[PDB]
Amino acid sequence: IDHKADLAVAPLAITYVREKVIDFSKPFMTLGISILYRKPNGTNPGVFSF
Amino acid sequence: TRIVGGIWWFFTLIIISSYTANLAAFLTVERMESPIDSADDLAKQTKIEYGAVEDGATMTFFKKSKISTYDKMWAFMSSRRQSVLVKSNEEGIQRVLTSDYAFLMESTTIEFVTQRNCNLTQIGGLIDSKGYGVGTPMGSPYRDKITIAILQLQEEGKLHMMKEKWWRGNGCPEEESKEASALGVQNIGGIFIVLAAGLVLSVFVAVGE
Amino acid sequence: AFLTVERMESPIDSADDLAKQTKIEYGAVEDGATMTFFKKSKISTYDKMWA
Amino acid sequence: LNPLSPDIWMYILLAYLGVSCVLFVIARFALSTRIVGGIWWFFTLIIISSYTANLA
Amino acid sequence: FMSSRRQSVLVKSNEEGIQRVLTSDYAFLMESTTIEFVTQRNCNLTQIGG
Ligand SMILES: *[C@@H]1O[C@H](CO)[C@@H](O)[C@H](O)[C@H]1NC(C)=O
Ligand SMILES: *[C@@H]1O[C@H](CO)[C@@H](O)[C@H](O)[C@H]1NC(C)=O
Ligand SMILES: *[C@@H]1O[C@H](CO)[C@@H](O)[C@H](O)[C@H]1NC(C)=O
Repeated sequence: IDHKADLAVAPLAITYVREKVIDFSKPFMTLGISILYRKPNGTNPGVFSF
Repeated sequence: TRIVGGIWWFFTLIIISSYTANLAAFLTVERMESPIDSADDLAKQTKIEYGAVEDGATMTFFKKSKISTYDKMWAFMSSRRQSVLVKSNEEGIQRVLTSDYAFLMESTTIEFVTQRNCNLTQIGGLIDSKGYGVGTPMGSPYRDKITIAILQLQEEGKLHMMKEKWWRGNGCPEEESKEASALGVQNIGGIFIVLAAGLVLSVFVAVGE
Repeated sequence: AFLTVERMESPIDSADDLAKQTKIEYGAVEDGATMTFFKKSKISTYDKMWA
Repeated sequence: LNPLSPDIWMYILLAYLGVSCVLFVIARFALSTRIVGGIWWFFTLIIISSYTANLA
Repeated sequence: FMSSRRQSVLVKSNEEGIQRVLTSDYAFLMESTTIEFVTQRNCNLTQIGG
């Protein structure tokens, strides 16, 4: 707000409102939100699977 | 001795029929259920926990989202902020690790975490429109200088190594990605072991006498 | 076929499993604060319940 | 052949060859033959059961 | 949804949209007559909707 720092190097998700208030530069990285879940767990019935 | 032979024949036929039917039922019911959750779709489930952090960037994106694949999720997690919504990213990661929970931040964070721990999985990606870059409060030329420097940085090959070395961590163990319907080695080896044991006992009792 | 029919349905039929299935009958007080939350507040399985 | 992996096919082939070899050894060298026939029949039963189940 | 994902799969014409369909899990949205015209001309495509 005081323009103390002319730059802010960080992962800056350039949203429409953020671009409206801070005219951000071109995105160095193109990324997106992704889903997270637990790895599958294999409860095998053993060698005697039958 | 024809009647006893016939009844034994029908007995074996019906027993093997029941065995085949029950085994086939087990295989069909396990395969019909998707081993993973629907790709980038936690909808139509409302049982497995899902959400993101409280008032995070993902929360901002999906709060103002009216798509039925997303608006229902947003309404449910806003109704259940006390349970399905966490405060910090690591808290959500731990909640996923301890119990079935779906978590939703930037793909880079998710892949970094799953490299740091192979106990959690990733399914989809790029379900949100955003880009990462440097910031400039005003209409300055130095932001243009940084952008052109970045663009000339991609045109040459240096970004890949520096990008990956940050997210390398420990070596990721090799894990399957395109498994087919064929039975596993452990899934069939039991009958091999049983047949081998029967054969060796038969050979031993034959050579004993 | 008999075994698949009896097993594809959820014997534990927890919550959302009731929405997809229709063999089991279910209901409550008509608009007695039960489906008032279901007509509005669109949630996928809850929307199937309202339907 | 989708129900069986290539390694599963190799295991089935080696089991078949072992059964044939042990039958030949028994012939060249009745209760033991009865037990061998029964266990081989059961082996066929479970393997075909798994095959039917997976491809069904 | 398409506004939330604008220009993500917005092809400039069918002359690139058909290849976009044939190269990935991409579904097209066009007027009917052209759609069955393409299906008659090019196989592996059917108007799934009515
Ligand atoms: C994790 O393993 C446990 C075994 O206790 C199992 O009950 C659970 O379903 C597994 N979860 C996943 C996501 O694989
Ligand atoms: C997953 O967690 C269990 C205990 O919860 C631990 O023993 C195991 O090492 C973990 N796996 C990985 C890959 O860290
Ligand atoms: C079907 O076609 C799609 C699009 O070309 C392709 O991605 C997919 O691998 C194909 N699958 C089969 C089984 O041919």
